[PDB]
Amino acid sequence: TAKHRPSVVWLHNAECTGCTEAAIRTIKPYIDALILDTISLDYQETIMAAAGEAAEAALHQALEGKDGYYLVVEGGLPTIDGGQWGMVAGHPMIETTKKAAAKAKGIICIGTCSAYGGVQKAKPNPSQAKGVSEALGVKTINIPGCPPNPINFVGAVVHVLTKGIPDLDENGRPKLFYGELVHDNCPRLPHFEASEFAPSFDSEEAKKGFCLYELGCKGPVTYNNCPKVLFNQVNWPVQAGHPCLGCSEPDFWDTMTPFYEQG
Amino acid sequence: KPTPQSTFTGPIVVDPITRIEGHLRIMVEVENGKVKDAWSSSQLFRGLEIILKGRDPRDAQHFTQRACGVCTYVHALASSRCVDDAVKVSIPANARMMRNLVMASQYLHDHLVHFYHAHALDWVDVTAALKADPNKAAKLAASIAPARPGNSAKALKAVQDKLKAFVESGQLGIFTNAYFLGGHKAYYLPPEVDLIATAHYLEALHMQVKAASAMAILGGKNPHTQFTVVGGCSNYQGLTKDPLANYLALSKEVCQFVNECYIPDLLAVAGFYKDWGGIGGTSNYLAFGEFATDDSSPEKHLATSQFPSGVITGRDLGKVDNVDLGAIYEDVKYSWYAPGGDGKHPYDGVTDPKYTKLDDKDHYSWMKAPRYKGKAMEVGPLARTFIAYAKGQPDFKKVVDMVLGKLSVPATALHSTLGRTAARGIETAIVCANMEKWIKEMADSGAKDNTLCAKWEMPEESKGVGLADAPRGALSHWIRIKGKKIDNFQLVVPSTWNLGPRGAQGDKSPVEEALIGTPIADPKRPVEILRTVHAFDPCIACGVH
Ligand SMILES: *S(=O)(=O)N1CCOCC1
Ligand code: SF4
Ligand code: SF4
Ligand code: FCO
Ligand code: F3S
Ligand SMILES: [Mg+2]
Ligand SMILES: [S]
Repeated sequence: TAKHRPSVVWLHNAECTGCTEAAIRTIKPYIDALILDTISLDYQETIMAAAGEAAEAALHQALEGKDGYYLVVEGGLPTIDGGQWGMVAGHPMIETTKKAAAKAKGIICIGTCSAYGGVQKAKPNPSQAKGVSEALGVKTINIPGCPPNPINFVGAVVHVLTKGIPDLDENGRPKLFYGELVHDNCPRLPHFEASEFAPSFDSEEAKKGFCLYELGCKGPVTYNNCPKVLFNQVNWPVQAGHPCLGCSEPDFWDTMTPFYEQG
Repeated sequence: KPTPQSTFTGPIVVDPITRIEGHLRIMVEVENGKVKDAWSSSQLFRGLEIILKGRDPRDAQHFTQRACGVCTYVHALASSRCVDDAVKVSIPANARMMRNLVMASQYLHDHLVHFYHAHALDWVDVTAALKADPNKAAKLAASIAPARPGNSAKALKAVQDKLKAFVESGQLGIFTNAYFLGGHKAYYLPPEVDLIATAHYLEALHMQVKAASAMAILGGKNPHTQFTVVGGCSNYQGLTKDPLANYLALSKEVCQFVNECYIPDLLAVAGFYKDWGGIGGTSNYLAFGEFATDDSSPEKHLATSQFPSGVITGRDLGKVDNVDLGAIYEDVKYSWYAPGGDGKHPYDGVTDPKYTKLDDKDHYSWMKAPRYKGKAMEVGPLARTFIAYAKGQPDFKKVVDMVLGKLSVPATALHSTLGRTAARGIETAIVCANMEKWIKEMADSGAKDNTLCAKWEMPEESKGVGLADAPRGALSHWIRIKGKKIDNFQLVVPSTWNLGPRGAQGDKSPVEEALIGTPIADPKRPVEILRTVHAFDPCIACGVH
């Protein structure tokens, strides 16, 4: 029988691989079911068997597939010195991503780095790292956060494959996951409203679970679904007593710092 | 019984090295089927040390954690230890306990995924699993591991059927162009062992979700934890009964998988590849230790780490030397940095990027070359294992001897790619054996004391160092504070030690040395290069930062 699951090519540029790691924390479905039954994951450096020229051949076979493919991009694009500070198989990352983007059925940027540039773009940006859209002038479906919840990434992939392009906000993020502020769903909101704040991490107020706004919490300016869905089915940063860093916002490394202040 | 080896003479380049973190190009020269020279060429620079200059020292841990999301947490921990040292704060006992448990959880998650999802495909021919008799495989599994339903013939057959449907679909996905397709002389396992390992590879994808959920009870989330602050931790809930009960339950499930699947699979694989106990060795080992009972200073960390610190040189297990933090430096001679940067202790670190060209053997990596008293040092599970074994650490003596007896090999056989792989499993079993004790310690401490963050003040000018032994080895972060801001922040990371380039004297790094003598059965499918490189568990985002 002639069979085909939609081809996904996943590229790693200037990244920490935390987005790949987040993706494999999915439980609806688990990652094995996704790659056995739903997609054909045709290039993925972190987990693929082929290496070297065999891996590069697998990439080319996927990019030339007659059925087309979806492109997932993890990491920013380092552009300084002709793109040479980030290379795979002797090719600048920006060159390979440009080529893959040009024929992709759709482009999903997993993480703040591919969506907006991320940690390596933070001032003074030694490698002149750029987000994918910033570098290439192409529209992308952005699944940001550092890393995003697998619920948001796998949810977006499944949506793209079964329903179409989900409604995106002005930062390219699906409203399904990014339509609400972290703060608006935070269980510490009743403390915030009552101006009940922890003045320090050692304080009795912190022990009592008071709001973390005075300690820098960016929940009020950050669009994500963290308190609603949790991470790892168990926790999220504020529940663990720590302020939100704003990690799903563009350029947060520069716009949300200092992290323990309200700048 | 001879190790397969071609007569190939010529160059081999493997780029990308897949099934590692980050971007690595390996070049080797081969003569008569054995590697005679090697280069470890890291292919991405980000420049986190540069980015940190002038920033708030409190922010460092959030940036440096993004050095890597495979070894998530560990850089937040090293940065936190570093700033704690710089501000001269001693964290409360509960914060030491919580930080060290989150490290333990990370070791379990990271080593399980490494063995199955990164390394196993170098030893296991997945397609050969389709040829196995599942009843024979179940009988074998019953002889080499505890009884478990996932090892039943019915369960193994269900795995075979899934894999058969996938292979016959025409879309091989992550197995496209695998080195084992069509058969490969360097792959030794019986089909039944391939099937058992492949079944466990799939189970491990589910079990690593549980290992990450355990870690997140204390860490806030995984990847990229968010529970550490200057002076300790923020997670008061993680000191309490129900969360710690759930953390114990999840950790027990994970450890059951370590003991039932990881260790028996590792020993089965090792038994068939005993020749690999004579390939891939190095001679010098460094650890800063981890799981300390006193983390009030870097010196106390070194002295009181339950996985002890130390230095071994020349394979001499009769002597372990104390770590001198003043003796660490990094070279850049063979790296993509400006001339003039050799011999820098990390408090005097300089990160001045200067690219030349691909395969310039005078400058071939974005990693610096860390050296210790003039020598390259291997770091990671094998370093920790030899240091602990040499010192008579009782858990390492027990578990190492178990493995030596099962395989009928001496401790010296561990100076090898097989040994490096075995050590990773050994220490995973030992972390498992200690989880209940460490959890009870923190549960009893958290029940009587909710001090989790100490008070502190930012100094105008100071310096400090944070040490950790992360899953890949000796990690250190080094800060100079001036004007209450970061004046210099230098990371020296385990994959920097293991996979950096040559040092100022032209001396090969541990992976470059380990690659000398590698046999190559088929130069078009050089799985033997991957076996050794993967055994070091490389992380290039870590190594370069
Ligand atoms: S803060 O600037 O006080 N914060 C309050 C409410 O929403 C966003 C900003
Ligand atoms: S978005 Fe964050 S977690 Fe993902 S690759 Fe970038 S630094 Fe890593
Ligand atoms: S802790 Fe943060 S997200 Fe929660 S109520 Fe306070 S400011 Fe909002
Ligand atoms: N373990 C780990 Fe990552 C590396 N190398 C760090 O530190
Ligand atoms: S730091 Fe990021 S993971 Fe959620 S809680 Fe804040 S958006
Ligand atoms: Mg460094
Ligand atoms: S495809």
